[PDB]
Amino acid sequence: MQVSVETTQGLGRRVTITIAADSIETAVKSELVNVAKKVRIDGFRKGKVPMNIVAQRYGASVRQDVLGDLMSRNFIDAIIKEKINPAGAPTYVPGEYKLGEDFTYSVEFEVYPEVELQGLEAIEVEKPIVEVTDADVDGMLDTLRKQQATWKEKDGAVEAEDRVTIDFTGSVDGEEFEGGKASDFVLAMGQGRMIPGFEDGIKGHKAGEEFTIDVTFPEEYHAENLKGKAAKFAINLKKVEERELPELTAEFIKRFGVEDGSVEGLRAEVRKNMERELKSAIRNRVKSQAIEGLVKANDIDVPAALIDSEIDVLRRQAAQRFGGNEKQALELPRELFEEQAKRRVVVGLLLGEVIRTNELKADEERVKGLIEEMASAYEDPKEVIEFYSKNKELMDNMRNVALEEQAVEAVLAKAKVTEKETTFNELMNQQA
Amino acid sequence: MKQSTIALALLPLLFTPVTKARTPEMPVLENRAAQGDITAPGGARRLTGDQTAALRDSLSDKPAKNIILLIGDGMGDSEITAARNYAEGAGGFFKGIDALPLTGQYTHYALNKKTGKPDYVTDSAASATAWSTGVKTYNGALGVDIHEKD
Repeated sequence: MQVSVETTQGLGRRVTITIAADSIETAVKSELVNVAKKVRIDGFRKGKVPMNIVAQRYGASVRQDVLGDLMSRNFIDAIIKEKINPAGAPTYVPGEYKLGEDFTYSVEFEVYPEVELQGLEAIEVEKPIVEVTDADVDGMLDTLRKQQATWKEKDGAVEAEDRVTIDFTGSVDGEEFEGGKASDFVLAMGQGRMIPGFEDGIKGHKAGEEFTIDVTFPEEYHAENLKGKAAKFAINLKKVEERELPELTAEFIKRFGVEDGSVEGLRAEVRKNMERELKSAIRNRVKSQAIEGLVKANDIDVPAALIDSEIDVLRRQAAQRFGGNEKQALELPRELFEEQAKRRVVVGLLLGEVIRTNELKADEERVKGLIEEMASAYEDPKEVIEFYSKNKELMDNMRNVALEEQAVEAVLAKAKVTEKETTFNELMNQQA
Repeated sequence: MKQSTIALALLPLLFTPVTKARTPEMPVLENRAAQGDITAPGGARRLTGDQTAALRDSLSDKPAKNIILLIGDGMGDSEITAARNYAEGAGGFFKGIDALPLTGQYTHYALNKKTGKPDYVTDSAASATAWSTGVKTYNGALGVDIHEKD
Protein backbone atom coordinates (compact mmCIF):
# COMPACT_ATOMS: atom_id res chain seq x y z
CA MET A 1 0.00 0.00 0.00
CA GLN A 2 1.70 3.21 -1.31
CA VAL A 3 1.02 6.18 1.06
CA SER A 4 2.63 9.68 1.39
CA VAL A 5 1.89 11.47 4.72
CA GLU A 6 2.43 15.27 5.02
CA THR A 7 1.40 17.24 8.16
CA THR A 8 -0.64 20.08 6.53
CA GLN A 9 -3.44 21.70 8.66
CA GLY A 10 -1.63 21.47 12.05
CA LEU A 11 -3.32 18.37 13.57
CA GLY A 12 -4.76 17.68 10.08
CA ARG A 13 -2.30 15.17 8.57
CA ARG A 14 -2.62 14.39 4.85
CA VAL A 15 -2.03 10.62 4.36
CA THR A 16 -2.14 10.48 0.54
CA ILE A 17 -3.15 6.81 0.03
CA THR A 18 -2.75 5.23 -3.45
CA ILE A 19 -5.10 2.24 -4.03
CA ALA A 20 -3.68 -0.01 -6.80
CA ALA A 21 -5.66 -0.67 -10.02
CA ASP A 22 -5.77 -4.45 -9.24
CA SER A 23 -7.26 -3.76 -5.74
CA ILE A 24 -10.00 -1.59 -7.33
CA GLU A 25 -10.56 -4.06 -10.25
CA THR A 26 -10.97 -6.93 -7.71
CA ALA A 27 -13.29 -4.94 -5.35
CA VAL A 28 -15.63 -3.74 -8.22
CA LYS A 29 -15.80 -7.31 -9.60
CA SER A 30 -16.45 -8.57 -6.01
CA GLU A 31 -19.23 -5.94 -5.68
CA LEU A 32 -20.85 -7.00 -9.03
CA VAL A 33 -21.23 -10.65 -7.87
CA ASN A 34 -22.89 -9.28 -4.63
CA VAL A 35 -25.40 -7.43 -6.88
CA ALA A 36 -25.69 -10.59 -9.08
CA LYS A 37 -26.63 -12.78 -6.04
CA LYS A 38 -29.05 -10.10 -4.70
CA VAL A 39 -30.89 -9.71 -8.07
CA ARG A 40 -30.35 -13.51 -8.80
CA ILE A 41 -28.43 -12.63 -12.07
CA ASP A 42 -25.76 -15.15 -10.83
CA GLY A 43 -28.34 -17.94 -11.47
CA PHE A 44 -29.33 -16.40 -14.84
CA ARG A 45 -25.57 -16.26 -15.72
CA LYS A 46 -25.07 -18.48 -18.83
CA GLY A 47 -21.27 -18.16 -18.30
CA LYS A 48 -20.57 -17.34 -21.99
CA VAL A 49 -19.65 -13.72 -21.05
CA PRO A 50 -16.25 -13.56 -19.10
CA MET A 51 -16.37 -11.71 -15.70
CA ASN A 52 -13.42 -9.32 -16.54
CA ILE A 53 -15.60 -7.99 -19.44
CA VAL A 54 -18.66 -7.20 -17.23
CA ALA A 55 -16.27 -5.80 -14.54
CA GLN A 56 -14.97 -2.96 -16.77
CA ARG A 57 -18.05 -2.35 -19.05
CA TYR A 58 -21.11 -2.84 -16.75
CA GLY A 59 -19.10 -2.22 -13.55
CA ALA A 60 -18.02 1.21 -14.98
CA SER A 61 -21.07 2.65 -13.13
CA VAL A 62 -20.18 0.93 -9.80
CA ARG A 63 -16.45 2.11 -9.95
CA GLN A 64 -17.37 5.35 -8.08
CA ASP A 65 -19.15 3.68 -5.11
CA VAL A 66 -16.36 1.06 -4.77
CA LEU A 67 -13.69 3.87 -4.65
CA GLY A 68 -15.48 5.62 -1.73
CA ASP A 69 -15.88 2.24 0.03
CA LEU A 70 -12.15 1.46 -0.45
CA MET A 71 -11.13 4.97 0.85
CA SER A 72 -12.97 4.22 4.14
CA ARG A 73 -11.52 0.64 4.45
CA ASN A 74 -7.95 1.85 3.55
CA PHE A 75 -8.30 4.69 6.13
CA ILE A 76 -9.02 2.31 9.08
CA ASP A 77 -6.37 -0.10 7.64
CA ALA A 78 -3.74 2.73 7.51
CA ILE A 79 -4.26 4.37 10.99
CA ILE A 80 -3.78 0.98 12.80
CA LYS A 81 -0.48 -0.14 11.13
CA GLU A 82 0.89 3.48 11.04
CA LYS A 83 -0.07 3.72 14.79
CA ILE A 84 -1.86 7.09 14.17
CA ASN A 85 -4.47 8.43 16.67
CA PRO A 86 -7.06 9.94 14.15
CA ALA A 87 -9.76 12.62 14.64
CA GLY A 88 -12.09 14.90 12.65
CA ALA A 89 -13.93 14.23 9.39
CA PRO A 90 -11.27 12.53 7.09
CA THR A 91 -11.16 15.02 4.18
CA TYR A 92 -10.90 12.48 1.30
CA VAL A 93 -9.54 14.76 -1.44
CA PRO A 94 -10.17 12.29 -4.39
CA GLY A 95 -7.55 12.37 -7.19
CA GLU A 96 -8.47 11.61 -10.83
CA TYR A 97 -9.58 7.94 -11.26
CA LYS A 98 -7.84 6.79 -14.44
CA LEU A 99 -9.65 3.57 -15.53
CA GLY A 100 -6.77 1.02 -15.49
CA GLU A 101 -4.33 3.05 -13.35
CA ASP A 102 -3.95 3.65 -9.56
CA PHE A 103 -6.44 5.82 -7.56
CA THR A 104 -4.32 8.34 -5.60
CA TYR A 105 -6.18 10.53 -3.02
CA SER A 106 -5.17 12.73 -0.04
CA VAL A 107 -6.85 11.82 3.31
CA GLU A 108 -6.53 15.03 5.37
CA PHE A 109 -7.73 14.01 8.88
CA GLU A 110 -6.97 15.56 12.28
CA VAL A 111 -5.36 13.76 15.28
CA TYR A 112 -6.26 13.59 19.01
CA PRO A 113 -3.50 15.32 21.08
CA GLU A 114 -3.34 13.25 24.32
CA VAL A 115 -3.96 15.41 27.38
CA GLU A 116 -0.77 16.69 29.04
CA LEU A 117 -2.26 16.73 32.59
CA GLN A 118 -0.08 19.20 34.54
CA GLY A 119 -0.10 19.87 38.33
CA LEU A 120 -3.69 19.42 39.65
CA GLU A 121 -2.39 21.14 42.84
CA ALA A 122 -2.94 24.39 40.83
CA ILE A 123 -6.72 23.73 41.21
CA GLU A 124 -8.40 25.48 44.21
CA VAL A 125 -11.90 24.32 45.34
CA GLU A 126 -14.17 25.29 48.29
CA LYS A 127 -16.33 22.74 50.20
CA PRO A 128 -18.89 24.77 52.28
CA ILE A 129 -20.70 22.55 54.86
CA VAL A 130 -24.13 24.28 54.71
CA GLU A 131 -25.88 23.87 58.11
CA VAL A 132 -29.68 24.39 58.46
CA THR A 133 -31.69 25.07 61.70
CA ASP A 134 -35.33 25.89 62.63
CA ALA A 135 -34.41 29.62 62.41
CA ASP A 136 -33.04 29.02 58.87
CA VAL A 137 -36.06 27.03 57.57
CA ASP A 138 -38.52 29.50 59.28
CA GLY A 139 -36.48 32.50 58.01
CA MET A 140 -36.56 31.11 54.45
CA LEU A 141 -40.33 30.33 54.78
CA ASP A 142 -40.68 33.96 55.98
CA THR A 143 -38.87 35.14 52.76
CA LEU A 144 -41.30 32.93 50.66
CA ARG A 145 -44.24 34.45 52.62
CA LYS A 146 -42.76 37.89 51.71
CA GLN A 147 -42.64 36.78 48.02
CA GLN A 148 -46.34 35.71 48.32
CA ALA A 149 -47.24 38.60 50.73
CA THR A 150 -50.58 40.40 50.25
CA TRP A 151 -49.71 44.14 50.28
CA LYS A 152 -52.25 46.55 51.79
CA GLU A 153 -52.37 50.20 52.94
CA LYS A 154 -51.44 51.36 56.43
CA ASP A 155 -51.00 54.84 57.97
CA GLY A 156 -48.20 56.37 60.05
CA ALA A 157 -44.56 55.23 60.32
CA VAL A 158 -42.98 54.04 57.03
CA GLU A 159 -40.45 51.14 57.24
CA ALA A 160 -37.44 50.43 54.97
CA GLU A 161 -38.98 47.40 53.12
CA ASP A 162 -42.43 48.89 52.30
CA ARG A 163 -43.82 50.46 49.13
CA VAL A 164 -45.73 53.76 49.26
CA THR A 165 -47.60 56.45 47.35
CA ILE A 166 -45.61 59.74 46.99
CA ASP A 167 -45.86 62.83 44.72
CA PHE A 168 -42.36 64.28 44.12
CA THR A 169 -40.96 67.42 42.42
CA GLY A 170 -38.03 66.38 40.16
CA SER A 171 -35.39 69.15 40.50
CA VAL A 172 -31.67 69.65 39.62
CA ASP A 173 -29.73 72.47 41.45
CA GLY A 174 -33.14 73.24 43.05
CA GLU A 175 -34.48 73.91 39.51
CA GLU A 176 -37.59 71.79 38.77
CA PHE A 177 -37.22 70.60 35.14
CA GLU A 178 -40.29 69.92 32.91
CA GLY A 179 -41.51 66.30 32.81
CA GLY A 180 -39.61 66.06 36.10
CA LYS A 181 -42.27 65.09 38.62
CA ALA A 182 -44.58 62.13 39.40
CA SER A 183 -47.98 62.45 41.13
CA ASP A 184 -49.57 59.51 43.07
CA PHE A 185 -46.31 57.68 42.17
CA VAL A 186 -46.11 54.25 43.83
CA LEU A 187 -42.43 53.72 44.79
CA ALA A 188 -41.05 50.37 46.07
CA MET A 189 -37.83 49.85 48.10
CA GLY A 190 -34.89 47.43 47.64
CA GLN A 191 -35.30 47.28 43.84
CA GLY A 192 -32.31 49.05 42.20
CA ARG A 193 -34.33 50.14 39.12
CA MET A 194 -34.77 53.72 40.48
CA ILE A 195 -32.17 56.36 41.47
CA PRO A 196 -29.80 55.00 44.28
CA GLY A 197 -30.88 56.71 47.54
CA PHE A 198 -34.17 58.11 46.05
CA GLU A 199 -36.19 55.63 48.21
CA ASP A 200 -34.26 56.83 51.37
CA GLY A 201 -36.46 59.85 52.14
CA ILE A 202 -39.65 57.75 52.08
CA LYS A 203 -38.22 55.04 54.45
CA GLY A 204 -37.92 57.29 57.57
CA HIS A 205 -41.04 59.51 57.59
CA LYS A 206 -44.86 59.36 58.07
CA ALA A 207 -47.83 58.82 55.67
CA GLY A 208 -48.68 62.54 56.15
CA GLU A 209 -45.35 64.08 55.15
CA GLU A 210 -43.92 66.50 52.56
CA PHE A 211 -40.14 66.98 52.36
CA THR A 212 -37.25 67.58 49.93
CA ILE A 213 -34.38 65.06 49.99
CA ASP A 214 -30.80 65.41 48.76
CA VAL A 215 -30.14 62.33 46.60
CA THR A 216 -27.49 61.79 43.94
CA PHE A 217 -28.47 60.57 40.41
CA PRO A 218 -27.13 57.17 39.08
CA GLU A 219 -23.99 57.12 36.87
CA GLU A 220 -26.32 54.99 34.66
CA TYR A 221 -28.51 58.16 34.14
CA HIS A 222 -28.66 59.14 30.38
CA ALA A 223 -27.07 62.59 30.95
CA GLU A 224 -23.29 62.91 31.60
CA ASN A 225 -23.61 66.34 33.30
CA LEU A 226 -26.42 64.87 35.50
CA LYS A 227 -25.13 61.27 36.08
CA GLY A 228 -24.03 61.01 39.73
CA LYS A 229 -25.13 64.67 40.29
CA ALA A 230 -26.76 65.65 43.65
CA ALA A 231 -30.45 66.52 42.93
CA LYS A 232 -33.52 67.76 44.90
CA PHE A 233 -36.85 65.82 45.12
CA ALA A 234 -39.82 67.27 47.08
CA ILE A 235 -41.26 63.88 48.10
CA ASN A 236 -44.98 64.33 49.03
CA LEU A 237 -45.28 61.03 50.95
CA LYS A 238 -49.15 60.81 51.13
CA LYS A 239 -49.57 57.06 51.88
CA VAL A 240 -47.56 53.99 53.01
CA GLU A 241 -48.42 50.31 52.22
CA GLU A 242 -47.10 47.26 54.18
CA ARG A 243 -46.89 43.55 53.22
CA GLU A 244 -49.08 41.08 55.14
CA LEU A 245 -47.20 37.88 56.04
CA PRO A 246 -50.05 35.57 54.76
CA GLU A 247 -52.12 33.16 56.85
CA LEU A 248 -50.20 30.08 58.08
CA THR A 249 -53.55 28.16 57.71
CA ALA A 250 -52.86 24.43 56.98
CA GLU A 251 -54.83 24.65 53.67
CA PHE A 252 -52.68 27.67 52.54
CA ILE A 253 -49.49 25.77 53.59
CA LYS A 254 -50.50 22.77 51.41
CA ARG A 255 -51.69 25.19 48.58
CA PHE A 256 -48.02 25.30 47.48
CA GLY A 257 -48.05 21.45 47.51
CA VAL A 258 -46.73 20.90 51.07
CA GLU A 259 -48.06 17.31 51.40
CA ASP A 260 -47.46 17.39 55.20
CA GLY A 261 -49.47 20.66 55.26
CA SER A 262 -49.16 21.45 59.02
CA VAL A 263 -46.99 24.21 60.72
CA GLU A 264 -44.07 22.07 62.10
CA GLY A 265 -45.07 19.95 59.08
CA LEU A 266 -44.26 22.93 56.77
CA ARG A 267 -40.92 23.47 58.55
CA ALA A 268 -40.04 19.70 58.45
CA GLU A 269 -41.22 18.97 54.85
CA VAL A 270 -39.54 22.06 53.34
CA ARG A 271 -36.38 21.21 55.48
CA LYS A 272 -36.00 17.61 54.05
CA ASN A 273 -36.69 19.08 50.52
CA MET A 274 -34.04 21.84 51.19
CA GLU A 275 -31.39 19.18 52.00
CA ARG A 276 -32.34 17.08 48.93
CA GLU A 277 -31.90 20.06 46.53
CA LEU A 278 -28.84 21.16 48.62
CA LYS A 279 -27.43 17.61 48.10
CA SER A 280 -27.30 18.13 44.31
CA ALA A 281 -26.40 21.85 44.76
CA ILE A 282 -23.37 21.09 47.07
CA ARG A 283 -22.31 18.39 44.61
CA ASN A 284 -22.54 20.97 41.74
CA ARG A 285 -20.71 23.55 43.95
CA VAL A 286 -17.60 21.42 44.64
CA LYS A 287 -17.71 19.94 41.07
CA SER A 288 -18.08 23.37 39.30
CA GLN A 289 -15.12 24.89 41.25
CA ALA A 290 -13.13 21.65 40.57
CA ILE A 291 -13.77 22.00 36.79
CA GLU A 292 -13.13 25.79 36.92
CA GLY A 293 -9.75 25.18 38.57
CA LEU A 294 -9.05 22.06 36.38
CA VAL A 295 -9.11 24.02 33.11
CA LYS A 296 -7.53 27.03 34.96
CA ALA A 297 -4.66 24.53 35.61
CA ASN A 298 -4.69 22.92 32.06
CA ASP A 299 -4.81 24.02 28.37
CA ILE A 300 -5.31 21.93 25.17
CA ASP A 301 -6.26 22.91 21.57
CA VAL A 302 -8.89 20.36 20.51
CA PRO A 303 -9.44 19.10 16.84
CA ALA A 304 -12.28 21.02 15.05
CA ALA A 305 -14.62 17.95 15.16
CA LEU A 306 -15.41 17.93 18.93
CA ILE A 307 -15.47 21.77 19.30
CA ASP A 308 -17.84 22.18 16.27
CA SER A 309 -20.01 19.31 17.61
CA GLU A 310 -20.40 21.33 20.85
CA ILE A 311 -20.83 24.55 18.71
CA ASP A 312 -23.84 22.96 16.91
CA VAL A 313 -25.34 21.66 20.25
CA LEU A 314 -24.94 25.18 21.80
CA ARG A 315 -26.38 26.83 18.62
CA ARG A 316 -29.57 24.71 18.91
CA GLN A 317 -29.62 25.21 22.73
CA ALA A 318 -29.34 29.01 22.16
CA ALA A 319 -31.81 29.37 19.19
CA GLN A 320 -34.28 27.18 21.21
CA ARG A 321 -34.59 30.03 23.76
CA PHE A 322 -33.74 32.86 21.29
CA GLY A 323 -37.20 32.77 19.68
CA GLY A 324 -37.30 29.03 18.86
CA ASN A 325 -37.58 29.96 15.15
CA GLU A 326 -36.87 27.60 12.15
CA LYS A 327 -33.24 26.35 12.28
CA GLN A 328 -31.71 29.80 13.21
CA ALA A 329 -29.13 27.68 15.11
CA LEU A 330 -27.21 26.62 11.96
CA GLU A 331 -26.31 30.29 11.04
CA LEU A 332 -24.87 31.22 14.53
CA PRO A 333 -21.01 31.71 14.03
CA ARG A 334 -18.38 29.36 15.59
CA GLU A 335 -16.91 32.43 17.40
CA LEU A 336 -20.34 32.93 19.12
CA PHE A 337 -19.55 29.84 21.34
CA GLU A 338 -15.91 28.90 20.31
CA GLU A 339 -14.16 29.89 23.61
CA GLN A 340 -16.67 28.19 26.01
CA ALA A 341 -17.32 25.24 23.57
CA LYS A 342 -13.59 24.46 23.41
CA ARG A 343 -13.61 24.87 27.25
CA ARG A 344 -16.44 22.20 27.54
CA VAL A 345 -14.50 19.73 25.32
CA VAL A 346 -11.22 20.53 27.20
CA VAL A 347 -12.94 19.33 30.44
CA GLY A 348 -14.14 16.22 28.54
CA LEU A 349 -10.55 15.47 27.50
CA LEU A 350 -9.14 16.25 31.05
CA LEU A 351 -11.59 13.89 32.83
CA GLY A 352 -11.32 11.41 29.90
CA GLU A 353 -7.55 11.34 30.56
CA VAL A 354 -8.26 10.92 34.35
CA ILE A 355 -10.40 7.82 33.43
CA ARG A 356 -7.61 6.37 31.21
CA THR A 357 -4.44 7.32 33.24
CA ASN A 358 -5.92 6.46 36.70
CA GLU A 359 -7.80 3.36 35.13
CA LEU A 360 -10.84 4.96 36.80
CA LYS A 361 -14.10 2.97 36.23
CA ALA A 362 -17.73 3.61 37.28
CA ASP A 363 -17.94 2.17 40.83
CA GLU A 364 -21.12 0.17 41.66
CA GLU A 365 -21.20 1.49 45.28
CA ARG A 366 -21.08 5.05 43.80
CA VAL A 367 -24.01 4.09 41.50
CA LYS A 368 -25.66 2.68 44.70
CA GLY A 369 -25.09 5.95 46.63
CA LEU A 370 -26.15 8.17 43.67
CA ILE A 371 -29.46 6.28 42.92
CA GLU A 372 -30.47 5.99 46.62
CA GLU A 373 -29.63 9.66 47.53
CA MET A 374 -31.49 10.92 44.39
CA ALA A 375 -34.49 8.60 45.06
CA SER A 376 -34.38 9.45 48.86
CA ALA A 377 -36.86 12.24 47.85
CA TYR A 378 -39.36 9.36 47.24
CA GLU A 379 -40.72 6.96 49.91
CA ASP A 380 -40.99 4.03 47.40
CA PRO A 381 -39.20 4.79 44.00
CA LYS A 382 -40.37 1.61 42.11
CA GLU A 383 -40.74 3.92 39.06
CA VAL A 384 -36.99 4.83 39.24
CA ILE A 385 -35.56 1.30 39.96
CA GLU A 386 -37.81 -0.37 37.30
CA PHE A 387 -36.91 2.34 34.73
CA TYR A 388 -33.20 1.38 35.24
CA SER A 389 -33.86 -2.40 34.92
CA LYS A 390 -36.15 -1.75 31.83
CA ASN A 391 -33.93 1.00 30.23
CA LYS A 392 -30.23 0.12 30.32
CA GLU A 393 -29.49 3.20 28.08
CA LEU A 394 -30.19 5.35 31.19
CA MET A 395 -28.84 2.71 33.67
CA ASP A 396 -25.34 2.74 32.04
CA ASN A 397 -25.66 6.59 31.85
CA MET A 398 -26.22 6.44 35.66
CA ARG A 399 -22.80 4.75 35.77
CA ASN A 400 -21.39 7.36 33.23
CA VAL A 401 -22.32 10.33 35.50
CA ALA A 402 -21.00 8.31 38.56
CA LEU A 403 -17.81 7.72 36.47
CA GLU A 404 -17.48 11.51 35.91
CA GLU A 405 -18.17 12.24 39.64
CA GLN A 406 -15.41 9.80 40.74
CA ALA A 407 -13.14 11.38 38.07
CA VAL A 408 -13.73 14.82 39.68
CA GLU A 409 -13.03 13.42 43.23
CA ALA A 410 -9.76 11.81 41.96
CA VAL A 411 -8.80 15.34 40.74
CA LEU A 412 -9.94 16.86 44.11
CA ALA A 413 -7.49 14.39 45.77
CA LYS A 414 -4.61 16.50 44.29
CA ALA A 415 -6.49 19.86 44.36
CA LYS A 416 -6.43 22.54 47.12
CA VAL A 417 -9.94 21.69 48.44
CA THR A 418 -10.58 23.88 51.52
CA GLU A 419 -13.66 23.20 53.75
CA LYS A 420 -15.77 25.48 56.02
CA GLU A 421 -19.01 25.27 58.09
CA THR A 422 -21.09 28.04 56.48
CA THR A 423 -24.57 29.63 56.82
CA PHE A 424 -27.80 28.29 55.20
CA ASN A 425 -28.29 30.81 52.33
CA GLU A 426 -24.60 30.28 51.12
CA LEU A 427 -25.64 28.12 48.04
CA MET A 428 -29.18 29.61 48.20
CA ASN A 429 -27.75 32.77 46.42
CA GLN A 430 -31.17 33.81 44.95
CA GLN A 431 -33.98 35.05 47.30
CA ALA A 432 -35.41 37.72 44.89
CA MET B 1 -42.22 64.77 27.33
CA LYS B 2 -39.95 63.93 24.34
CA GLN B 3 -37.17 66.40 23.37
CA SER B 4 -33.33 66.66 23.42
CA THR B 5 -32.88 68.75 26.65
CA ILE B 6 -32.97 65.76 29.16
CA ALA B 7 -36.31 66.42 31.04
CA LEU B 8 -36.39 62.59 31.86
CA ALA B 9 -37.41 62.16 28.15
CA LEU B 10 -34.16 60.21 27.42
CA LEU B 11 -34.64 58.13 30.64
CA PRO B 12 -37.91 58.08 32.80
CA LEU B 13 -36.72 59.11 36.32
CA LEU B 14 -39.78 57.30 37.74
CA PHE B 15 -39.30 53.60 36.70
CA THR B 16 -42.73 52.46 38.07
CA PRO B 17 -45.32 53.94 35.54
CA VAL B 18 -48.42 51.71 36.27
CA THR B 19 -50.71 54.41 34.64
CA LYS B 20 -53.72 52.31 35.87
CA ALA B 21 -53.37 50.25 32.62
CA ARG B 22 -55.50 47.18 33.51
CA THR B 23 -56.07 48.21 37.17
CA PRO B 24 -56.01 44.75 39.05
CA GLU B 25 -58.86 42.86 37.23
CA MET B 26 -57.18 39.72 35.77
CA PRO B 27 -53.40 40.81 36.27
CA VAL B 28 -53.60 40.17 40.09
CA LEU B 29 -55.63 36.90 40.42
CA GLU B 30 -54.27 33.40 39.57
CA ASN B 31 -56.68 31.21 37.49
CA ARG B 32 -55.42 28.26 39.67
CA ALA B 33 -55.56 25.29 37.21
CA ALA B 34 -56.37 27.23 33.97
CA GLN B 35 -60.22 27.43 34.12
CA GLY B 36 -60.47 29.62 30.98
CA ASP B 37 -56.93 28.86 29.65
CA ILE B 38 -54.93 26.13 27.72
CA THR B 39 -58.06 24.83 25.90
CA ALA B 40 -61.19 26.74 27.15
CA PRO B 41 -63.00 24.54 29.88
CA GLY B 42 -60.73 23.75 32.89
CA GLY B 43 -62.32 20.49 34.09
CA ALA B 44 -65.40 19.51 32.01
CA ARG B 45 -65.82 19.89 28.21
CA ARG B 46 -69.12 21.87 28.40
CA LEU B 47 -69.20 22.74 24.60
CA THR B 48 -71.75 25.58 25.24
CA GLY B 49 -68.93 28.24 25.33
CA ASP B 50 -68.97 28.84 21.54
CA GLN B 51 -72.81 28.28 21.48
CA THR B 52 -73.60 31.94 22.38
CA ALA B 53 -70.65 33.13 20.17
CA ALA B 54 -71.89 31.44 16.93
CA LEU B 55 -71.91 27.56 16.84
CA ARG B 56 -71.92 24.46 19.14
CA ASP B 57 -70.41 22.13 16.49
CA SER B 58 -67.10 21.58 18.43
CA LEU B 59 -65.01 23.92 16.18
CA SER B 60 -64.40 22.01 12.90
CA ASP B 61 -63.53 18.26 13.39
CA LYS B 62 -59.90 17.40 14.65
CA PRO B 63 -59.01 13.89 16.35
CA ALA B 64 -61.94 12.41 18.41
CA LYS B 65 -64.20 15.35 17.26
CA ASN B 66 -61.89 17.85 19.11
CA ILE B 67 -61.42 17.85 22.95
CA ILE B 68 -65.23 17.82 23.69
CA LEU B 69 -65.35 14.02 24.45
CA LEU B 70 -67.39 13.49 27.69
CA ILE B 71 -65.29 10.68 29.26
CA GLY B 72 -62.19 8.70 28.08
CA ASP B 73 -58.96 10.70 28.72
CA GLY B 74 -56.88 7.53 29.36
CA MET B 75 -56.22 6.51 25.71
CA GLY B 76 -53.69 4.04 27.17
CA ASP B 77 -53.72 2.56 30.75
CA SER B 78 -56.28 -0.23 29.92
CA GLU B 79 -53.73 -3.01 29.15
CA ILE B 80 -50.23 -2.01 30.45
CA THR B 81 -48.97 0.94 28.26
CA ALA B 82 -48.64 4.21 30.33
CA ALA B 83 -49.78 2.29 33.50
CA ARG B 84 -50.59 5.63 35.21
CA ASN B 85 -50.96 8.38 32.52
CA TYR B 86 -48.72 11.41 33.48
CA ALA B 87 -48.59 10.14 37.16
CA GLU B 88 -49.41 13.63 38.62
CA GLY B 89 -46.11 15.32 37.57
CA ALA B 90 -46.79 14.77 33.80
CA GLY B 91 -43.40 12.98 33.78
CA GLY B 92 -41.66 16.37 33.78
CA PHE B 93 -37.99 15.44 34.43
CA PHE B 94 -37.28 14.11 37.98
CA LYS B 95 -40.90 12.81 38.45
CA GLY B 96 -40.01 10.74 35.37
CA ILE B 97 -36.57 9.43 36.47
CA ASP B 98 -33.97 11.23 34.27
CA ALA B 99 -31.07 13.44 35.45
CA LEU B 100 -29.19 13.93 32.10
CA PRO B 101 -30.55 12.77 28.63
CA LEU B 102 -28.05 13.79 25.78
CA THR B 103 -26.53 11.46 23.11
CA GLY B 104 -23.17 10.07 24.32
CA GLN B 105 -22.85 6.79 26.24
CA TYR B 106 -19.60 6.84 28.35
CA THR B 107 -18.85 10.43 27.17
CA HIS B 108 -17.30 13.22 29.34
CA TYR B 109 -18.11 16.14 26.95
CA ALA B 110 -21.21 16.79 29.16
CA LEU B 111 -20.62 19.31 32.07
CA ASN B 112 -22.24 22.49 30.56
CA LYS B 113 -25.78 21.65 29.44
CA LYS B 114 -27.43 22.23 32.88
CA THR B 115 -24.90 24.65 34.57
CA GLY B 116 -27.46 27.44 34.80
CA LYS B 117 -24.88 30.25 34.87
CA PRO B 118 -24.07 31.49 31.26
CA ASP B 119 -25.42 28.14 29.87
CA TYR B 120 -29.11 27.76 31.02
CA VAL B 121 -30.65 30.04 33.75
CA THR B 122 -30.08 30.74 37.56
CA ASP B 123 -27.62 29.00 40.03
CA SER B 124 -29.84 26.21 41.53
CA ALA B 125 -32.04 28.83 43.39
CA ALA B 126 -32.05 26.28 46.27
CA SER B 127 -33.74 28.80 48.69
CA ALA B 128 -36.30 26.15 49.87
CA THR B 129 -38.05 25.37 46.53
CA ALA B 130 -39.73 22.34 48.23
CA TRP B 131 -43.35 21.02 47.85
CA SER B 132 -42.66 19.19 44.53
CA THR B 133 -45.36 16.52 45.27
CA GLY B 134 -45.59 15.45 41.61
CA VAL B 135 -47.52 18.50 40.25
CA LYS B 136 -48.29 18.78 36.47
CA THR B 137 -45.67 21.56 36.09
CA TYR B 138 -44.66 20.63 32.48
CA ASN B 139 -46.43 19.89 29.14
CA GLY B 140 -49.38 17.43 29.24
CA ALA B 141 -51.01 16.75 25.85
CA LEU B 142 -51.71 13.93 23.32
CA GLY B 143 -53.59 13.19 20.03
CA VAL B 144 -51.73 15.70 17.81
CA ASP B 145 -48.62 17.76 18.73
CA ILE B 146 -45.60 19.29 16.79
CA HIS B 147 -45.56 17.90 13.12
CA GLU B 148 -48.76 15.73 13.52
CA LYS B 149 -47.94 12.93 16.04
CA ASP B 150 -49.49 11.24 19.09
